[PDB]
Amino acid sequence: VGRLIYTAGGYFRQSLSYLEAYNPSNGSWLRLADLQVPRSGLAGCVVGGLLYAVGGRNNSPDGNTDSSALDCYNPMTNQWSPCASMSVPRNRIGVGVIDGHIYAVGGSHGCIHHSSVERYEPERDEWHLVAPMLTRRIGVGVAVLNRLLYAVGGFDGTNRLNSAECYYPERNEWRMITPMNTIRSGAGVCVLHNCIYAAGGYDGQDQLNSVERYDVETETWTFVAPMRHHRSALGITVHQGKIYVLGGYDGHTFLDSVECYDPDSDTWSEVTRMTSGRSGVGVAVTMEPC
Ligand SMILES: O=C(O)/C=C/c1ccc(O)c(O)c1
Ligand SMILES: [Ca+2]
Repeated sequence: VGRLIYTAGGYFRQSLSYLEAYNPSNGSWLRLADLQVPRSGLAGCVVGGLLYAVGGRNNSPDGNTDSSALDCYNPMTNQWSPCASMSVPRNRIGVGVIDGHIYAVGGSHGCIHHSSVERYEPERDEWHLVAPMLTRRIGVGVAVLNRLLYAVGGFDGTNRLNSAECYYPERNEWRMITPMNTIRSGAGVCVLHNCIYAAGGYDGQDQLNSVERYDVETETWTFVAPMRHHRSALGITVHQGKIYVLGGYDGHTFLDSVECYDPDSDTWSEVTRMTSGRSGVGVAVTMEPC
């Protein structure tokens, strides 16, 4: 569905269990049922009115467990319940939905930077591996447009990436696309109109406020207006033809700042701030609870 912006887990001193929902209609937040396990560098998505939290890591004071977890949140009940886990733990995961099916992309397992990719069947509650990406990517940005899944940037273990690639499901194939103008890991990646947006991230030197978009038709990346705050490991989603960026690290602060991009006016504005500063959250949109 679509009515609230849910932000699940994230990081500040350690991984966090928070689920809170923003209402752009009235500027209001709700605190909702905590994740059963705290998680940073996870991804959110939504299928048939249920919110999913996928992978990440528990950076606790008593150890650092990378997650293979798929946890399901029903806003009708305000409860989390476990779903089938993935083949492997994926911290700094990218996630995308094609026709009711969830794709989990790359991310890290301790030292290991994954190229692997796997697909969840909600009704059957089963995961199956698909074709690996051409490139190992963690902190990868992942978005779906026209039933094609795009994997943008991240970190291959040695180099941060400007590269990007496209999964064609009918062929179970990955092809390279035009690289970005800017090297980005931990970028906020989403879809709006006929473009894949890569917002912020890290180029190896500094946190970025630049936003560029890929036209799937023309195959070019153009910069748009930048965000006010430089950010990496930011949350990103789309509601009512607008990009929302939540949180991130600017090099000095875990930002509580929420920016909104208007593609009509090519401008960003501050629309609220989160109850607390935090990085590496999952974000997605569904019906309001209860
Ligand atoms: O207007 C903005 O928001 C973007 C521009 C910008 C902001 C900060 C910098 O350090 C910089 O080189 C460029
Ligand atoms: Ca490796």
